[PDB]
Amino acid sequence: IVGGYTCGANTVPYQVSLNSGYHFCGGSLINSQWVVSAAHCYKSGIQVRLGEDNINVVEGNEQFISASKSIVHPSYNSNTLNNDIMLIKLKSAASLNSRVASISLPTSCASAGTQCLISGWGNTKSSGTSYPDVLKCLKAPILSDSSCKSAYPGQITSNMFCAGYLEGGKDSCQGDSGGPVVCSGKLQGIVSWGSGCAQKNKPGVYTKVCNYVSWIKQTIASN
Ligand SMILES: [Ca+2]
Repeated sequence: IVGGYTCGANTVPYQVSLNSGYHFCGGSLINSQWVVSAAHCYKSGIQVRLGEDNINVVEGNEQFISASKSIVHPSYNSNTLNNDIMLIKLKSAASLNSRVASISLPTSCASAGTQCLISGWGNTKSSGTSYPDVLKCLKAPILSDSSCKSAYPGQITSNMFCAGYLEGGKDSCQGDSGGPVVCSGKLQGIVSWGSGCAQKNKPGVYTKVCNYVSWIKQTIASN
């Protein structure tokens, strides 16, 4: 997250870190057994880390649970990043508490202008490189589909939306991928892609979760 703020420990209780020896992507806890992330974050050997603030220090609220199964969306295209969503099942159920909590799925799509909270452990610089240990947060609005399409000609599908600031300076970034965009208490987006990070006229692009609720629910119900 570039241009954001330190969230505070366990203030984003649905945020998870995906770990394969090292943090590599975010995700969102949606029930005791299941995490939502980006399909481009797929790899084997995932350990889901819940209850994290500093990802390099054991602070006392963590739950580390190996994944048993990951399910990339049936129509994910890694070239275009269309349908950039996956589900990860935990080998054992998380113990839910005030610091480790699911986030609700939406019931309708969000609208341009809605404020959302974007979070992660990704790069905090737009030119350089600095990775934080504690979780970072950014409040940002959803942008109109027309401004999103104009910013990225030929690239924005109906399964994507833009959020952020056309002026630059405030965005998600590498290492935030897979993490949440939450608006009014609902998971509306997944950190997906962008041109660099925090660049003028290049807002962040996010997977449009509302399009996937049926698939998420039916997948959980039979897995
Ligand atoms: Ca920790």
